[PDB]
Amino acid sequence: RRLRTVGELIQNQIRVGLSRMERVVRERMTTQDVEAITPQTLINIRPVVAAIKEFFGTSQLSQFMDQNNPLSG
Amino acid sequence: FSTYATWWIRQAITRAMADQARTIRIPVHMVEVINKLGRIQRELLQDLGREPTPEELAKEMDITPEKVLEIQQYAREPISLDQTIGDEGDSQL
DNA sequence: GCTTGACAAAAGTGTTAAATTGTGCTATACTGGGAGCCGTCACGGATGCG
Repeated sequence: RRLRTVGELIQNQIRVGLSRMERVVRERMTTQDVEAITPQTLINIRPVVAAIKEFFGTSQLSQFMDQNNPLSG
Repeated sequence: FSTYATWWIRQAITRAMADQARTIRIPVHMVEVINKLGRIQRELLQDLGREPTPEELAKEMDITPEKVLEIQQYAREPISLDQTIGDEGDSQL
């Protein structure tokens, strides 16, 4: 049994978001000219930020802090 | 034949999505405005770096900011009435 | 108490101009998806593969 820390949990969601971004990049890569094409045009950052926001606000692991007293936190 | 067929296939797919992708049906002439707004916002986010404000979008689209706000209100999607508020299979919305 | 009369103030139609919306079209060539899959755990009972 191993332990996924916060870093690894965030890394997994970053990986998923980047996979979706890469799929979008693949879709857009072969749709426009090959000369006047720049990373900005075919790079959509929405999926990664969406995944990051979803994990923090929806994941069961990301929890509302217990602030009854310092020991609880 | 493919060159002519692609136009019609894309048109039919997009029109069907516009007419059938939402529980509350929005006419095509409003879906076009919403898509334009989304594209402009996506373009602005890259170069501005921050979140574009309603007034800048309104100016870029040659419309009043109140119209932008109204479009954003129309963009809302109904939520499911069968959720899991409670963190367990005990209570729904 | 019970009427008549002269007037603003609202309830109703007519007709236009305007806003909204429903369809159609765009001609380089483009031709079979992608999410998979995570410790019960026991119990019967039906299914289907050989």
